[PDB]
Amino acid sequence: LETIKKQQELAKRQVQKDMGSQKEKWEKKKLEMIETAEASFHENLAKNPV
Amino acid sequence: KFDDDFYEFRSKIKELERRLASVITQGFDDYDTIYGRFKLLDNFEGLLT
Repeated sequence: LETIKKQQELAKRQVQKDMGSQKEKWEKKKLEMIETAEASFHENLAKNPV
Repeated sequence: KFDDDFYEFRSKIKELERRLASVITQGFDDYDTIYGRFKLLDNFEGLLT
């Protein structure tokens, strides 16, 4: 019962201890910068042939 | 072949989950104290299927 009560305490932390405010938005901003980089690379690949 | 092996395993689990549900109902019909019964739940709190 004590080991399971300890797991519940550790479980509350694991959920809301490693939890950080604004996570999905930061991932979307990282994706946007990669999309712009790929867009610049395809333009450079268009300029090579042309 | 895996899809067939899943259906076999899923059936065994559904038989197992019915035996667990029967064991929990026996164990609850025993303690006969709001405290003893709430303690039982806490043991299976992570073991809800």
